[PDB]
Amino acid sequence: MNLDIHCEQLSDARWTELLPLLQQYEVVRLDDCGLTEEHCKDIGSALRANPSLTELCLRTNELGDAGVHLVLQGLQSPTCKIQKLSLQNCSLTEAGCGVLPSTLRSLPTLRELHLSDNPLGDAGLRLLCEGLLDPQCHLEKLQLEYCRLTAASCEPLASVLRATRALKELTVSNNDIGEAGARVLGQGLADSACQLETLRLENCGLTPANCKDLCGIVASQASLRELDLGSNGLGDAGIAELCPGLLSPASRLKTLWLWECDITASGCRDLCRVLQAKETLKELSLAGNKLGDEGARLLCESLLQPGCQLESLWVKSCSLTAACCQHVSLMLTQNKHLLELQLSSNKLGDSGIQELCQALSQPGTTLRVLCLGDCEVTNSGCSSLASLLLANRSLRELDLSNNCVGDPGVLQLLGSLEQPGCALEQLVLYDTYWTEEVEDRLQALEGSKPGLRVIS
Repeated sequence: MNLDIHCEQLSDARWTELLPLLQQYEVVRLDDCGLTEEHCKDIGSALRANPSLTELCLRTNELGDAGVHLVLQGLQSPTCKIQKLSLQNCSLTEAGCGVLPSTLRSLPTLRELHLSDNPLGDAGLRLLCEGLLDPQCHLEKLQLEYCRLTAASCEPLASVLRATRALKELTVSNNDIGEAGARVLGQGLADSACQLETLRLENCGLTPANCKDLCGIVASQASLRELDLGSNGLGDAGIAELCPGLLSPASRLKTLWLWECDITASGCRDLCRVLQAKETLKELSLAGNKLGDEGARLLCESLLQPGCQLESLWVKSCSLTAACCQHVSLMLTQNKHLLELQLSSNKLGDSGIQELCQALSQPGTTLRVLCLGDCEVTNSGCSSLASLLLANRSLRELDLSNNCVGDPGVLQLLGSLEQPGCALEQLVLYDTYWTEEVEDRLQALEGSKPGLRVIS
C-alpha cells in the first residue's frame, strides 16, 4: 500500500495515470521526480480525496513556497490522519514558512516532520517554532538539517524545547549554530521537560567548550539513546570533558557517533574507560579520526575485557595499517559481543587481511559483519578470504568494495559461495568490475542459492 517513485521523470501521460492512485495509497513517496508547482495543484486535489494517507514524502523537487503551500492545504482536510511528512529539499524558503503555524496547528496527527535541505533561515525557523509551541502540536521527530539556520535559531529552538513534552528526536546537523548557539540550545535541553532520545549535532561547529555542557546534559539525560556529534572539532580535550558525563549511572547512551572529531590515541584512552564500564553503550563510530595502530590497540585492549559489550565499532579511515591486524585478530578470537566491525579505507593489504582471515577461521567466533572496502586487497588476498568463507561459520555480510580485485579474485569468492556449507548472506562488491564471463557465472550462482545476494 506504498507508492514510491524514484528518479523516473513524469510524462504528462503517466502523471494522469498516477493521480487517482494518489487518492488510494497509505504511503506516497515522490522522490526526485520532476515535480514543479504545476503538479502541486493536482497533488492538493488528489490528497484531499485520500481518506487513508499516513505519510507523504515529496523529496528532491523544486516545488517552491507556492507549491508547498498548496500541498499543505490539501492535507488540511477532514479525512487526514497523516503522521509522517517530508518536504525535504523543496526550496521551501522563509516566505513560504508563514504557513507552518496554521498548518502545524491544523494537524494534530503529525508525529515526525522533515524540512532538511530547505533554506528556512532563522526567519523560517522562528515560525516553525511558533507552530510547535501550540498545544495541538504533538511533534515527536523534527529534522532541520542544512537549513541555513545560525545561532539565532537556537533560542526559539531552546524555547520550543523547554515548553514541549513530546519531542523525542532533534536533528540540527549541518547548520552553523556555533559554540554560542550550541550553548544556548543545550541550555534549553538541560531544563526541558521532554524525554529526548535522539540528538544529532553534526557539523555544527561545536568546540571543546560545548563538551563542558554536553557533559552535564548527557550525565542526567536518562532518556537519551543516540548522540551524534561527528564532524566537529572537539579533539581529545573535548572527549575528556565528555567522558565523565558518559560514566553516569543514569546515562543509558546506546549509540555514540564521534566520527571526524579530531580525536587521536590520547583521546581514545579516555574512551576506553567508558567502553569498559558502560554495558549499555553498544555502537561507537570513530571513523575518520587519526587513531592509528596505537589506538586500534587500545580499542582492542578494551574489547578483550569481558565486561565490555560493544556491538558495532566503526574505525573507517583511521590510519590503521596491517601492523594492528594481530590485535584485531586476537580480540576477534576471544570476544563474543562484537557483531559488526568496519575497517574500510585502511591500508591493511593482503598481509593484514590474512591475519584477520586466520583468526576468524577458528570456531566459536561471533563477528557477523565484516567490512573491508578500500583496504588494498588484491587477487591474492581473495585467496585468504575465499578459504575463510569455507571455514568460518559466523559471518553473514562481507563487504569487499573498492579493492584491487579483478576476475580471478572474484571467481575464487564465487567458488566459496557455491558451496552448501557457506552461509554468507551478502557479498558486497561495489566499484569492482569483471568480464562478461564472470558475470554469467555470477548470475548463475544467484539462481542456485537464492538466500544470498552479491551486491554491486
